[PDB]
Amino acid sequence: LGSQKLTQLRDSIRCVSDLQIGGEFSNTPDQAPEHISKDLYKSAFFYFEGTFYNDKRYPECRDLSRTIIEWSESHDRGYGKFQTARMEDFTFNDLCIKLGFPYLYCHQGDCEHVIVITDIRLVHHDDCLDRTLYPLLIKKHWLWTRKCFVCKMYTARWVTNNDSFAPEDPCFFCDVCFRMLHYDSEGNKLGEFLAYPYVDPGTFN
DNA sequence: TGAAGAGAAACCAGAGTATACCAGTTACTTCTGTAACTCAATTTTCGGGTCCTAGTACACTGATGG
Ligand SMILES: [Zn+2]
Ligand SMILES: [Zn+2]
Repeated sequence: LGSQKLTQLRDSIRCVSDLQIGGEFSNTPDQAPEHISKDLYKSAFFYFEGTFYNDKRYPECRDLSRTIIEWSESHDRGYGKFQTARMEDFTFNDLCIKLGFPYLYCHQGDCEHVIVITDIRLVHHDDCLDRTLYPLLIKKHWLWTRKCFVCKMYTARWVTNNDSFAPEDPCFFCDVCFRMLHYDSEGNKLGEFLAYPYVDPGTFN
């Protein structure tokens, strides 16, 4: 919605990089899940025609654009004259952009999404008229879902690297086939591996 | 009065002789690099598409059988 703050769209973009759980759970897979990456790395920024609207709303937020502006303040790199902003003092109605031109939305460190303002139109009477739901999803992609590599009946909850049982190197397992292949009777890892929790992108996105 | 050689008119291979190639080398040039601006021609390379054939997921259908 025009005249609707930025960070009203940043908080709406469903990306699975917000739901990834950190750390490795090989020794014991019953650990209290570390906070999803939505909570740990709260920083993000839009880039709209030479101005990094940074999400400095929270204290855990740090300037992701500082890296780029420093990297460009060095040796000339094509780019030049980068700006900054705060993304809570801005609405889409205050923004000076091109249509159909790719801009940036970086979040979770370097999960980059290419933003394209396809068109701008005055609101009609036959579309949604609310605001409580308006940065709303017109279309999404319906990605594929990874499955457990042992039995192809359930989706992958775990991804293991350097597994001394897996044929493939990154091997995805459901919970059942993971518990059954790597753990003797009480949680002592059998063999060697690095198991991480796997958020299926084709499910939470 | 034959004998042991004397003379005579044929072939026959071979040793110089005659060619017959077949290399063996002296000058005498161009062609490098660097520099520069010019302009057009040509190549390279380089990130990304592009089309195509072949599976793949996934919700639904359509029986099927116990
Ligand atoms: Zn993302
Ligand atoms: Zn499984």
